[PDB]
Amino acid sequence: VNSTAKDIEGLESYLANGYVEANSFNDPEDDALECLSNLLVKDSRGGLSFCKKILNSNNIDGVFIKGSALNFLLLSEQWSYAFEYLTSNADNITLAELEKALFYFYCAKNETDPYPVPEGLFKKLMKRYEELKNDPDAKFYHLHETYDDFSKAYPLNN
Amino acid sequence: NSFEVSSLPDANGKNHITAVKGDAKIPVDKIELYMRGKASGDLDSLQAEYNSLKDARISSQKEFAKDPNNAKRMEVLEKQIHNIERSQDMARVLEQAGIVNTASNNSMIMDKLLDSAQGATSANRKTSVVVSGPNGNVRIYATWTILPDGTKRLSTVTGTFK
Repeated sequence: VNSTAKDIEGLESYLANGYVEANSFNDPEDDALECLSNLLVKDSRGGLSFCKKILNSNNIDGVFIKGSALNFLLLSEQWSYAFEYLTSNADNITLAELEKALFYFYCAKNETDPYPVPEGLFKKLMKRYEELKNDPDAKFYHLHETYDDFSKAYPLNN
Repeated sequence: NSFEVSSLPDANGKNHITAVKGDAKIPVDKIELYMRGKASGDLDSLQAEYNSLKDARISSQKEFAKDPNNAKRMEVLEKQIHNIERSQDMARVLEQAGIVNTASNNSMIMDKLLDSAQGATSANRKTSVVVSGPNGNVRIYATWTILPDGTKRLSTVTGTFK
């Protein structure tokens, strides 16, 4: 069972080499998710730092884990960074990031005081969905179902 | 033109049967995990635990968000279910094409995977091959880990490109 230092080591290895351990026969993205989420509950600051590094990396083959990193930020004290990242990157966020974003706001509808939504973000997200909805990989993120939940939560906005 | 089957140890010293060809490697267990719908875990109980978390978050997201152990569990469960659904989908794809689950078919698939990996550098860790069956052809997609010695170890096989 890893210390926070070892989880951090594994995450820096994943970012630099594409694996958490050279001789782990697991999918390294699965190893990276274990490391990232184990870090997050032990060391919030460090956990959210590596969420940010994962979103900004240009050298990561994993797609699911970019969703994870986005999702942990959305549900943290640093939600605003995630709102800003989405606004700035909507044009090219992945399937996984789009689904987390759409799901987050679907849920947010039930909050008594939801966070202020940046101007134009919902329109951007919808546009990006139209760009990605025919991707044959979309169904593994239940993108279409999550889009319907989102649009049904914001119908005047449709 | 052949591949070799030997046993190689992982980071904890545990040996894994592995198919080797040139500078590429496939732990043979990957066939069950990713291609034949025997990914790890029990789908029904996993989905039941994920659903109760998802429903808690949908109804009270702020309160759910306060304890990151919630996000941690839900996301880990989500990836396990996601890996199972991709693997069952791959099994469905091979079955539809008549590529039944036999030693020869699985050897065929691995040999072609190993061939596709021979070039791979850190500049591109993804390959794909066409496998042939009694009910037509299908493209399958693999991602690879580049090891410090430059050889490749299969990470995943999926029915769709990601």
